[PDB]
Amino acid sequence: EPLPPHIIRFNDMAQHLLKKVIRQADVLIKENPQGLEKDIALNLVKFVKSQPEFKIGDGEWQCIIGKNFGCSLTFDANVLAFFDLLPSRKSILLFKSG
Amino acid sequence: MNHEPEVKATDMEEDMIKRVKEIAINAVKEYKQEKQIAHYIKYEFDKIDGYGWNCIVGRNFGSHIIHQTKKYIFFKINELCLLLWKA
Amino acid sequence: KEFNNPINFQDTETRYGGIQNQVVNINQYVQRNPNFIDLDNIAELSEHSVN
Amino acid sequence: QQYKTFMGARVLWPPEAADDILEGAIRETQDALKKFEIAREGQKIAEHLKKYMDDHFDPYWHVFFGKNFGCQAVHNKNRFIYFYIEKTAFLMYQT
Amino acid sequence: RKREASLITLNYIKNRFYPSKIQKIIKELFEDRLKGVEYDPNNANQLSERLVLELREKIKRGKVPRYKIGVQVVFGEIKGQGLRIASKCLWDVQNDNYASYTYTSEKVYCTGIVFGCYFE
Amino acid sequence: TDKEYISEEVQKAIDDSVKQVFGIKDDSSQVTITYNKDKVNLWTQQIIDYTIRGLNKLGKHFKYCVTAILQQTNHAGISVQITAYQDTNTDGSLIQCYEINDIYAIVSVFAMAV
Amino acid sequence: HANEQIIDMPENSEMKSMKNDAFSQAKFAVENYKFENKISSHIKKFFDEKYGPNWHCVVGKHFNAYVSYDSKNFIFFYEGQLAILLYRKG
Amino acid sequence: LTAQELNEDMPSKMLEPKNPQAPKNITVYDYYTRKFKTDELVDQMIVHFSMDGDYIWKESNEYKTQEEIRDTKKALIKEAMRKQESEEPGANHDEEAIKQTLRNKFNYNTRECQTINPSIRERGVSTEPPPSDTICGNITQWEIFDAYY
Repeated sequence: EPLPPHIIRFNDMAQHLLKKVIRQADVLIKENPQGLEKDIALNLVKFVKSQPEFKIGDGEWQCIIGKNFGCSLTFDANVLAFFDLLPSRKSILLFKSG
Repeated sequence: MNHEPEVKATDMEEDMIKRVKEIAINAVKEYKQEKQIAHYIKYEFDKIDGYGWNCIVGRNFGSHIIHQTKKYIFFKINELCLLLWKA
Repeated sequence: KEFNNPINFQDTETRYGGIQNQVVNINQYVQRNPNFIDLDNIAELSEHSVN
Repeated sequence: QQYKTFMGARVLWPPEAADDILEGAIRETQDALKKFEIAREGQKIAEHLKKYMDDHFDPYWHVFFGKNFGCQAVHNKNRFIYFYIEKTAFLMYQT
Repeated sequence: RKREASLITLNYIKNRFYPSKIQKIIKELFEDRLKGVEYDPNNANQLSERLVLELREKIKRGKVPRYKIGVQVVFGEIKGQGLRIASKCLWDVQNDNYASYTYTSEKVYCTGIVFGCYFE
Repeated sequence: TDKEYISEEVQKAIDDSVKQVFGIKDDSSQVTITYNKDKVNLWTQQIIDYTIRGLNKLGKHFKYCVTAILQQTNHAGISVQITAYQDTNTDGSLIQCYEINDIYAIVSVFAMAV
Repeated sequence: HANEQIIDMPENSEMKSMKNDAFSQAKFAVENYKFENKISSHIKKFFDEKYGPNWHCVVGKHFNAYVSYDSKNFIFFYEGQLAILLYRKG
Repeated sequence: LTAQELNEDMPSKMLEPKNPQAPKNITVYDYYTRKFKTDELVDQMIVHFSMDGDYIWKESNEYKTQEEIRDTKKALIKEAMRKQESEEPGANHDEEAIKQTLRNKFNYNTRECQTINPSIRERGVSTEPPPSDTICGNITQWEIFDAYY
């Protein structure tokens, strides 16, 4: 099991779930490089929704991908995954808000 | 000088959109930092439009987020882009 | 005269910090249905002029 | 304004940048300048240094060295390096 | 450079690049001695001390001698427990420095703060 | 002995700071301030300034490093350990752990000769 | 006498206001202030006011420079003897 | 805030609370002000490990808010369950399905939004001043007059 290079800012999520998101996120950026952040965001939310036993309930999966963004969100307990991929240098925010 | 924002993508009531651009000019002058701006918007919008709410303040970003109907609004001030929604 | 270090500077003492064990219940409820976290990605900037 | 001599180079003593990123940086310029000269082919050695910073440290470094210039720039916390060597003054800041 | 030769008189300093060099040294040691991330019993507190003694010597080895080393290690269990470990040392500006590194596992967190002060 | 380091004096300085932030004392929980995520960030900056100012007042020619560890309502096996590479007959360091209602806080003080 | 410039500014979609104010400010900034550092403080401050922040400009009589910028925001012109360089990044 | 005298009339120095590693100043562009704004004063206080963690006590102010959120979500589910159970004859809809049944296409639209980002680009500019040529001239009284004549 390999895991591509990444920087965690805040991970309030189980390790099993986080690892499974990063792998997809790396492959998904590698598919359409110099591609729009919403195109990568759309396909990433589809994956995490589509995969069974990934659902923690309450809100609905919603992913924000940027190079420069601050924020403040209300999310479900142990469901928020922030990370920044080192080769791409693009932060990825993924969570469920009730 | 800071001229009034311009709403790109929006689903708000004629009364509400005014209250959003209101809170937007107050927030931008009070706090310098990009996270501190967001943090004000939400907590003000937790008094007027019920517990659940979310706010982002990005110079360059992109997304798709699931929002309650009539409780979404995206306004771009001069060279800064603020996205807020509900649940 | 001026400031020189010929005097041995080697010796080392430790001390042991801790806290006192309490009750398991603690009368507190784990986590909140929702949770509020304000995540920046931008790095704090500072300007310096050099000529 | 008060300069200082460390690792055979004349840097602004209060080291704006972290002292590891600064040491490795100055040493690479001195080992770049031992090969390519500033007088002849001075554009090349800047582009060599710029790419080097992006490899070992965070990306989008700006590199500015000259015998005479004056700049006011916005940079990140502890990501500003300004040092003289012989007569030539090397500025660079991460974004 | 008379002002430079003067500067050596007032304070010899011997400013050995204290920040990231130590931060790299402590990081390399912590990973190896943490061993099992899962292990945070009550009998590992005594073992977490042993870690701290070893630490301070390797600070001496890593090109410090003339400096005066004081290290504080903190080893704790996390259960989404919100705590902030801040510090602030009264010293000579640009004449001393600090080194900090924090290692966060799944179930355990270990932070190592190292204070060095110049003496003549 | 005008200058010199003393165990008691340092402990007294930290007590005053912990009291100055939220301790009327007097042997009764007259106040109760449970640990917010907002107030924690403020308290640290407040405590540390007050401790230094406290040490400063009686201060000799000793440098002073102070670290503030807070803990959210215990329930989590924490163990702090301190070692100082410093000549004995010169300096000594101390830590003092406090048990203030909901919030739990450990304060450390290093002493260095000048 | 500014024989060779490099103009990489938008021009199209009435953004000539953001190229012309490079040549216009430079001339007013240089003659008055007459100090390399203080020029780079004036031109930057103006371009931030009008076209939003994260502009870096460097003014020198003789200098080398390689840099990363935002496409169609970088202009390099000689104002008289002096050689002014300004560009956006972030 | 004290000063050390150094033995044998050395230059006096002192020891300041301020941490040196912390940046000198911190500058954060205001949009209202519309110009960069520098803050010489800094918090100058170093934190090794910060941790903000969900963990609340019985009868907080922050708990009461969390309870209200549950009670509102519950009330909406209860109404939505009861109304679907009242409208339909002997309804066997599970409470999980009723929630999924509460989130509609005309009660939770799902918009995508990005900002227009310019592509980054790395360029070189070398400025070399005009060449400077040595000139040697001699002037004597005759050479002046010779031209003059």
